[PDB]
Amino acid sequence: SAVKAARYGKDNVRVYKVHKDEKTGVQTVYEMTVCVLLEGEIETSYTKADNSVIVATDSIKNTIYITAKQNPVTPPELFGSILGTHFIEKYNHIHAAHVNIVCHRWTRMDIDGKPHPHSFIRDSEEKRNVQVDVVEGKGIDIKSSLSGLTVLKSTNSQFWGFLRDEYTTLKETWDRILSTDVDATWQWKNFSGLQEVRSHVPKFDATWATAREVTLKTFAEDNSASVQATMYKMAEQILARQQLIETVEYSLPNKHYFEIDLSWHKGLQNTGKNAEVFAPQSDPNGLIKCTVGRS
Amino acid sequence: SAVKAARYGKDNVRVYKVHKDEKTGVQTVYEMTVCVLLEGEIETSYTKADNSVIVATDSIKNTIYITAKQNPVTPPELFGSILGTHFIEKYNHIHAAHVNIVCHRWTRMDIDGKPHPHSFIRDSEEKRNVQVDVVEGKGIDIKSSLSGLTVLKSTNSQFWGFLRDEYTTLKETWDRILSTDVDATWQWKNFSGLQEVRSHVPKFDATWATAREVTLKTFAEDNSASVQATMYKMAEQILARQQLIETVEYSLPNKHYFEIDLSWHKGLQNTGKNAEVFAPQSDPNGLIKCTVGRS
Amino acid sequence: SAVKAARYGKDNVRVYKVHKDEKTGVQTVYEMTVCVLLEGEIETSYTKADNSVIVATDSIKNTIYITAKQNPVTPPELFGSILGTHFIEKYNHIHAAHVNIVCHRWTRMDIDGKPHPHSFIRDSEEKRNVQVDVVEGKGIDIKSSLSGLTVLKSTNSQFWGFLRDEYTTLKETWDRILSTDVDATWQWKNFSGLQEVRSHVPKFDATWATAREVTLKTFAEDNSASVQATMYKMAEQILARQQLIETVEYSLPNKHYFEIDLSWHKGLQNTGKNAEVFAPQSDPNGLIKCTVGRS
Amino acid sequence: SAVKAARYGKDNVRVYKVHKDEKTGVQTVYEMTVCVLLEGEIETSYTKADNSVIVATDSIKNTIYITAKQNPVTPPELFGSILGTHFIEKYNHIHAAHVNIVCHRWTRMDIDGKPHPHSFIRDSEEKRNVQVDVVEGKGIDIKSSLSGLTVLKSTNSQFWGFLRDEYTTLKETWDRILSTDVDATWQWKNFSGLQEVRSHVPKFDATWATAREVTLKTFAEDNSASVQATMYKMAEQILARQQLIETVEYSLPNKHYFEIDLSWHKGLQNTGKNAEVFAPQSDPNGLIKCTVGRS
Ligand code: NA
Ligand code: NA
Ligand code: NA
Ligand code: NA
Repeated sequence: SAVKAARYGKDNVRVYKVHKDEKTGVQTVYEMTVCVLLEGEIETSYTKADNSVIVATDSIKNTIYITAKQNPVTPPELFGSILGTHFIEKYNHIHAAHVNIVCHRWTRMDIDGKPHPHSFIRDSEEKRNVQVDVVEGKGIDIKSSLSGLTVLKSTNSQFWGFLRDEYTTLKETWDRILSTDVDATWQWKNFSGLQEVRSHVPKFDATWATAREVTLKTFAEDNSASVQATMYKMAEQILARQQLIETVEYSLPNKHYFEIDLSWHKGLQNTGKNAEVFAPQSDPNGLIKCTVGRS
Repeated sequence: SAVKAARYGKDNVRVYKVHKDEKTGVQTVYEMTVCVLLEGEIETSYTKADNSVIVATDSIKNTIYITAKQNPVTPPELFGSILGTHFIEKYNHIHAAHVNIVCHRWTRMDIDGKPHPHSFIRDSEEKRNVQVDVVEGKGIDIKSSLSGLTVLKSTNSQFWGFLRDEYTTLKETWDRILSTDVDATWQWKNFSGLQEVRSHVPKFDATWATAREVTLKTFAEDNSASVQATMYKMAEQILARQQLIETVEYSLPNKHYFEIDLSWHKGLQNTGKNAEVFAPQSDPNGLIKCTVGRS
Repeated sequence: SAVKAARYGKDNVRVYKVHKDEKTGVQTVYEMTVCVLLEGEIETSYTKADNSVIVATDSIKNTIYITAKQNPVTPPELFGSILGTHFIEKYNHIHAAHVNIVCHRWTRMDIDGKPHPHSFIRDSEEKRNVQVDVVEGKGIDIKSSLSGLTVLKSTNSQFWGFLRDEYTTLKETWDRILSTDVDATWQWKNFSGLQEVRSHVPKFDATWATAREVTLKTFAEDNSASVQATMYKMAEQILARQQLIETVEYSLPNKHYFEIDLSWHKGLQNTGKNAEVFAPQSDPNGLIKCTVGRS
Repeated sequence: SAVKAARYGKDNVRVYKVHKDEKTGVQTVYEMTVCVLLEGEIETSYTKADNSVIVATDSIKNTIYITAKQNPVTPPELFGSILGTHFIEKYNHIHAAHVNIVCHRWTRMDIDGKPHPHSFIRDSEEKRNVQVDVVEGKGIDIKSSLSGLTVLKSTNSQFWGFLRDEYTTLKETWDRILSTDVDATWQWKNFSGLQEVRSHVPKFDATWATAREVTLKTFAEDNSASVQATMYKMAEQILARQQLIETVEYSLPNKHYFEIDLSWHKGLQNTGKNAEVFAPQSDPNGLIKCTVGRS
């Protein structure tokens, strides 16, 4: 046998960082979960019990905290690039570092209509994520995303005109509920290294904001012909607004809300135009994906 | 042997309801998860395979949907009282109905600074709950709560002066992070039946709002001596602002954020006043509870 | 306002212990999650920021580990009684200790038909639990349980003869799938203190084994008239076999498996006696409970 | 813009199937969760609201149940190949089907030492999985796996000799706990179509059994130099025992169990050779991966 691929490191590293403005008293907090996986000339740790090539995963953990102490942790695209670059430069035999960061929300509280200097609320489990691949000789590849954005519209979704054959029982509809959990990813042009990532730092938060804005507005305003058609509209606009993005990926479940026929009970009318009470379905769910790039 | 207690019913009943304003086009959605458990003269279903006393749990499910079709589902205190009252009045041998409702957030979206008529976002997993116990001959007992409200303050928490003996290693501190997931419950005076619950309908949403407001403001503004002292302040104010509440209960985890000593690395200073990077601890956690009532 | 009830402590304390037999080389492992909550003359920590009455929850944590170091952690009824007794005896102002223990499975591996001296597998998420309430002047109250025991029978469950009215749509059946997750609790006679708990130590593992055995055999062999009737049979036998148990509680979900009518497709017959493919339902679910005691 | 990739279908489809032996009364049950995602000439559903190219995901659901009714659901490699082949043959414009199946355990109960004909227990959350990619013109690519296999050894794990620099604090050890959740995948040689998959049907269950056996025995018997070295041993043996496998992948977390220094308390000795009580760490965790193929 032979090792064909190998990577190893530390997962689920929870990190908090606070910034304290000494002049204003305003504090700002950041919280993330980090994974770093290394690749390189490490195959002998697998085949020959040669631990000399292993940067201990506990040391990877230490390095995450030390890097957060010495560097900004925002935007996460930059933090991840700094972290990944560290491993490939520090260790001659480590040739790639794969950095995944999940950013958790801590939104400043408004108390009596005024922003509080040190109190925060988690307004949802929506995450902002990055996957940063730092590869010696091949620059830095960054995928940015939002996930866990849960939305519902109560009308202005339709689904008709689909293929009908002997496997088909679904009725066409011209008015249904549409609910999903948005997973949206934008893939940046390859960067040649940390300097180039730094040169674009303002674009990371601005593109996250654009993606979020475009997602919500397109979902709210498109009288949707299908999940497929709505998500493509989202992706085309994000590409039109940031030319340093090469592709946009969406992965969207269709979380079904079924009508409930109550006509067996006292002739109760609860379908079609009279539909008021629905049964949300936990499973199964449609799953719709696409990757859109530039023509 | 003998049956000492017995209750049965349907759990995890997901329910959605939409209201459509025909004049304005504005739609409003509600989503909940409901459990109804019945008690009564049902012991022979257990001891003698006498299913004649069983209102099938599938029929309990049907009844939840039918009740939601015919009645408002908000505030949940009212919906639960209507539902529970139905079972004890409909069925001579059913003497208590226990109704648990978890309300899920669907907050109207703001698109370009304007509220959207039919699009909603789940801004957090925070829940609004009720437990309604409808007992023949004993009225309706309602416990209202909020849960899953996750908060953090980055300073203005302290913990010193606690008992110190041979089991103690914790250092006193005058400045620490405090983070918790708030579970707060207010217990109403017994209501004599559905009419009395209806007579107080506006107080249910207003008291939920007060509890939420008081929780957030007290957490943000109290320079906390302990979780115990902060939560008692919250409970006293809620009791002062709604005299139809008899008790307030809080259950608060202390989700620890540990300092990380980095001085072993190049003399890095990351403790005490220099503490910037912390390690959030998934477990264990302090757990602090109290029930406060009127003197 | 006034404090009506208060308890506090440390939750989610994960504990592992190993026993090493020096002569045979055989090692045995135990893993649990522990919660200890204390009550007593602690109200001033809530009302007057008097932390002097607080045994720090970090010290409660230390005490759990120290107690596990110095004492057997099996059976958990004993460990919990030792732990709870410690707090009420050590601290004059602490008058009750509430100890919850969840025991995780580590079953010795069989390698080539022979038991391995130090290798273990988690054969399921089934738990063995205890709730031990140590109350000064009132002895030690122990509730023992098993939970997470997931079972299915593919026939020899029936459900007919239930109440039928205008809310009823369920069809009677004489042959259905029955699947549940068993939560079974046995409540011991009050013990006067640790000596009495110690005097009964062999009965704790033996009664857990009986409960488990009786549950599985009754589920497998009863041609069930209803969940209610089957669970009552289980509880009566456990009471008959351990006279130091005062009550037995079961809480059983009915995890439904729905038939799928495929006759719309090429006249496929998949219902009734031809039922082969089913759709397991994640929600809703029946929930059936009872507490059985001695006549 | 342009669609670069697109796939869509139905996820989280829960399926149960029973086989009833008419002669012996013995019933056997199977339960899985299925995802089917289709690719093909479907881009106009995204770009032009052309739903005519969409095989509705509800119809994909129907097709899963119909296929389970008409075909064996075991081994899952075969079921998945039948299912995927159906879509690419039935629909001219569908050119790939991606089938993921998670198989849930239902192990026959032993009641009084004898196998029960229709009663089953879920002995763990360990899963058996397949990923089957049916691609027109390119055959059928199958990845088989086991996941969720949770194990612990209490000694005969070591970790020393690793790189030590200014980021390193971990102490070398010659005796530690090793615990992991095994995710192991074996990748079959490409099959030219369903006939070739059928020709190998006995090898699917036998190779799953070998992988499981080899994993457990290697974990139990290797005095492990590192997770890397132990997992490579597992993968080499599986490749040696099934020549129709091209690669083996392992993904193994190192779930840490930390020693607890109790010497601050009455000189208690709980480290090194005296280590008896440990604190299992929920996070972070090492994560070690490798893909092994043939030299
Ligand atoms: Na390098
Ligand atoms: Na009644
Ligand atoms: Na005491
Ligand atoms: Na095709």
